[PDB]
Amino acid sequence: AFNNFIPELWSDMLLEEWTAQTVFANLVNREYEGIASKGNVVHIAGVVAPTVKD
Amino acid sequence: AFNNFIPELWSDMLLEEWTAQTVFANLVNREYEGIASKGNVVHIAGVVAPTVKD
Repeated sequence: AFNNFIPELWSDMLLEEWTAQTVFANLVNREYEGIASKGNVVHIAGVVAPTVKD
Repeated sequence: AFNNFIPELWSDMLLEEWTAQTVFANLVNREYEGIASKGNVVHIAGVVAPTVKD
């Protein structure tokens, strides 16, 4: 009967592309971001501990 | 002792170039800037004096 008055509909929402879960940026250290607001190298120094004497 | 923990620092101020003071724009006649706001040419016309006859 209704060849002309039953609509086809489009969802107003796009279906997201899946990709993969990202994890590594939460798992590594982020503390050097603050100093790194400028420049192109961060220099990171570590302590050589003083030795224990008898 | 410290090979890695002593920084090198960059000044946050650029040295602006020392450049010559510009003088000639204020020394020459500017009166045509009132007319010359519109076209690509100003015509300036001068009198030729009438000649004295014997």
